[PDB]
Amino acid sequence: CPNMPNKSVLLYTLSFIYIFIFVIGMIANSVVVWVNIHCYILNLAIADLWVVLTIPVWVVSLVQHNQWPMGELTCKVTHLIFSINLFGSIFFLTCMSVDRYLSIKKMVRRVVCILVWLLAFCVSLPDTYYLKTVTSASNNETYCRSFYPEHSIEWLIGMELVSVVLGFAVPFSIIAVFYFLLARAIRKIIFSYVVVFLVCWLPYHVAVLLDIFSILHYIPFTCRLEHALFTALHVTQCLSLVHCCVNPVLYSFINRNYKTGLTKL
Amino acid sequence: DIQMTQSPSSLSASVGDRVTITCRASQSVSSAVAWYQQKPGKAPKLLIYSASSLYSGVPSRFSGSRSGTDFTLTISSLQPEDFATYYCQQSYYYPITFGQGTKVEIKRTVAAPSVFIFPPSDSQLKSGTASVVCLLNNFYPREAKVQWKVNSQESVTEQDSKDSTYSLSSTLTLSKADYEKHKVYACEVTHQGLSSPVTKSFNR
Amino acid sequence: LRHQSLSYRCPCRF
Amino acid sequence: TRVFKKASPNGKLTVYLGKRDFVDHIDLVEPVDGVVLVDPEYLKERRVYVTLTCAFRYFRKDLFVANVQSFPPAPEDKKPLTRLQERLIKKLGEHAYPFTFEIPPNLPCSVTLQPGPEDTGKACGVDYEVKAFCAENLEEKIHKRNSVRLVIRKVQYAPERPGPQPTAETTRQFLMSDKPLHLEASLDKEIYYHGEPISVNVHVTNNTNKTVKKIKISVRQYADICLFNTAQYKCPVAMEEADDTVAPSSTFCKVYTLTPFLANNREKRGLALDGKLKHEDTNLASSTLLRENREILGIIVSYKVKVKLVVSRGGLLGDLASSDVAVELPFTLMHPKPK
Amino acid sequence: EVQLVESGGGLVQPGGSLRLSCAASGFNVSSSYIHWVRQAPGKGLEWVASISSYYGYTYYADSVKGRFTISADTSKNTAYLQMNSLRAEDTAVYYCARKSMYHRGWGWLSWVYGAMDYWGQGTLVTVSSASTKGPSVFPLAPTAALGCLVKDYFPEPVTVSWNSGVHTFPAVLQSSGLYSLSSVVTVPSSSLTYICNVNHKPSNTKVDKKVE
Ligand SMILES: CC(C)CCC[C@@H](C)[C@H]1CC[C@H]2[C@@H]3CC=C4C[C@@H](O)CC[C@]4(C)[C@H]3CC[C@]12C
Repeated sequence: CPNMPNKSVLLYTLSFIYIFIFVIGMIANSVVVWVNIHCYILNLAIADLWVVLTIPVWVVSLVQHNQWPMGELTCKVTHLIFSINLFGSIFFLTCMSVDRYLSIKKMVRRVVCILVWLLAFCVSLPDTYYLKTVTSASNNETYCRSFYPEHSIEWLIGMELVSVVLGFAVPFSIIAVFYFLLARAIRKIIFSYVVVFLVCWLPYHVAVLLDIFSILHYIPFTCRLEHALFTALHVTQCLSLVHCCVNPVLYSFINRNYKTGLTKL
Repeated sequence: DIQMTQSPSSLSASVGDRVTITCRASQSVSSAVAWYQQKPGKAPKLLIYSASSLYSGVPSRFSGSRSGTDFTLTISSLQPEDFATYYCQQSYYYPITFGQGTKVEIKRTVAAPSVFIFPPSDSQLKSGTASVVCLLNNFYPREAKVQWKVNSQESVTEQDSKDSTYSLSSTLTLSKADYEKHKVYACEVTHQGLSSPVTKSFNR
Repeated sequence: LRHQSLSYRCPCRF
Repeated sequence: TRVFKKASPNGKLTVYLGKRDFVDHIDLVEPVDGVVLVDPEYLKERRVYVTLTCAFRYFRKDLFVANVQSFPPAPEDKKPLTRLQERLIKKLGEHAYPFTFEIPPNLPCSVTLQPGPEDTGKACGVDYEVKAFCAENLEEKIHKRNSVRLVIRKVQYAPERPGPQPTAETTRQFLMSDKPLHLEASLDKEIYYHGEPISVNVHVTNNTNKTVKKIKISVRQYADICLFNTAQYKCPVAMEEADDTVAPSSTFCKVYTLTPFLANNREKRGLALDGKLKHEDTNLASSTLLRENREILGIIVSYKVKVKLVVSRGGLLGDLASSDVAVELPFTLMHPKPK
Repeated sequence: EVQLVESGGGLVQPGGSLRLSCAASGFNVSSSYIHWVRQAPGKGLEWVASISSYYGYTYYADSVKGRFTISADTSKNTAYLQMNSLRAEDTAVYYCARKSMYHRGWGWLSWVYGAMDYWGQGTLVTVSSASTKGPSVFPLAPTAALGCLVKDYFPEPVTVSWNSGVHTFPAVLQSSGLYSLSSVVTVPSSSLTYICNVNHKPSNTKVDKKVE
């Protein structure tokens, strides 16, 4: 397997894209957190703020050819926060869809959202549990990755199933159906919502799905396939993180955290 | 800082006399000058504001006018109640500043002061000092000078009601040991209404 | 949902 | 009556207004009317228009525009003149002509987001501006020196007739103790003024078994810049933390005071202040008064006093289950339209 | 109606401090400027301080640029002019005034600091390292004039009586620190008994003197 010729150029281009994304996010996420301090929307925004705050660490890691100079605790905390917040946002999208459907509760909201965060942290805990940093014996470079039990490295399949089965379809179906019903009842932003939530996240999961199919040796091994998958994955991830910024587009984004002579008659 | 060149320092006017008080702002004011009337003891009662606005309830006789940086307050028909000081006050800038005040006394015929000389009583000498007193009484206007011949404090009373006259008392305090050295003590008073100075003298 | 930077790409993972 | 005048940058066109702030009575927004004097010697563009533009700045997305044919008198346009404009024309002569606008109702009020201390950019928030420009056609480029701009404000004054006293009452039970915790808050009147004291009559009946550690009173400012998107954002403008405590099984009543004023509301940029002309100091955005009940494009302002009861935790659920209790009451923070 | 009540004035030695309180009623301290203006004995006005509560701004005169600490409380709707290190010159009859920040147009003309429409009564404030003392009375004998001299008294005021042509001279602060004054009367020499009675309340003292 030769080395990728234009890996550095693509990484730098997507790093500039990540810089734009991180600036815009930090802005519009710290802004939302400060300013709204709906309840579910508030929880979602608080969640997304952490992902955005962690974006710079991921950008730095990408800049060094996916080498993690920071310590093991840094990678653990960053990955745990990223996973927790991403899952929390994904789930609260469906939760808000359901709440909007029901409305057209005070004792409900608080317990419901605490339970949503409970699920968010629980589902994401196993990933961080086995995360560790190791230095390549030959490449002599540091990296951060998960180390599942040797006899059941089953764990990968289960985690992927949880990521995809729980991730995309479960929200998407309810969200699309409920917003179609809302459109039938009725404004235009409604359509935007649907498309956004699809286009933002529909790609990566599909790409993720393809990754699974490649891990199970269901496709012939070729360098061009690997290059295409690598190019698509990071672009899809950038489009996903763009969700952190476009979420506060259902509502305006206010950046609150930033000669005349007097003659007479 | 800014200064107002209010003038005259003091003018005497009769009932119905047209009084005029200038007030030359040392800088470019923008019609933000206010004028008061501080009767003795009481508090400044605002009269005019913005150099052209008559405050509510104030008599219409008061008139403020601007001539660039020369604000003039005019009392067309003076009345008895308007015998008090007046202070033009610029509010255009900070710190606020007032004029020098311009008392409006009463005008009458010029009458020379009556002079009295009071040798100190023996009581103070027993105490250990002496206070030679020269008194000017029933005189007008306040202009009157007094000198001592062989540390003097003067006090001019407020204008009397019946006659627009005044009284002044100059008392010079001396120690008995040093006081006794001089034998002849006298005070000489000169008033604009007096043809020549008048001197009253006495001996210890 | 480990970011692709943390994701390890090699023929074998187990 | 000082008529704010402004000649064109090269002294060729002069726009004279009558005022700079316009009262939004909800039912009718007073008209922006003025006059324009043109110098024939320097006047050869052959046509001039005066345009009133309402813009939201954040990226200067406009929200409204309306133009008047300043010169020559449009043959189709024939409307009665206003007192200000006709008197000013009589003052000047026959080489000047009027322009009278009519703002459409249900538009954003002159709300400015507070400028940053360490910033010099143009103020955000909606704003109205009259721009007069000579041009044969609107497509013709508008040179800066051959055009003038003059800012104005559309703003609202406090409602006249007082409304009902906002009294908010609430109850909170718990699994451990079936006894209810009753809470009540009120306010002395229905509409407050900027920098006026606000009385919060926090009454409690805490028959429960937990402990009350503190009490919080706030005047949270709810500003919603409702574009086609329906937003709503929060910014506290006053707060009192009274350490008054009601231990288990205690009945309470106390009046607290809170005066929202700009003195301590400077470091926090972006707070909805009133419309500014250049930079003069202004007060907290007067509460918006939406008609009836469309969500008007632009900024809307509201205020809610949010009484709170910091209740202790513990027991079967320990500190896991938060026992926070609160009650909010909407009021109005506008300016006393002077006599 | 608008009313400012001034309080907190009295004898204080040089280097001491007082705290004038200007309780505001009929208007909110937040929506106006509150000024303090001191007029010294036998002198004109002298602006001292000014404050805007809503915007929390303060302006001070040159003579008190640091020694006075004006502030306000909206809860009690009052202004508080602290006066630290009151020096001898500070002896004056202080006044509390204000300017309604309400423009005749829309809300506030925040850039006028205009004429101080409403003035509080204003209380005396004294600065003198002199302990309370009663007066001393001395006679003065020769139309013939006569009088009685009341010297070395403190603090203000002092009362005098006889048993027409009776005049009193405003007390003049002696270099020592106490005050002094006198009264006189003129009577024809043909009729030349007249008793001068001097009283002082701050010390609850009285004296009678005979002149002839
Ligand atoms: C920090 C920076 C990057 C943020 C910039 C955000 C900009 C691009 C946002 C803020 C408000 C947004 C607008 C809000 C509402 C609408 C109406 C909708 O029917 C079409 C999109 C449109 C017109 C949006 C376009 C994008 C927009 C202008």
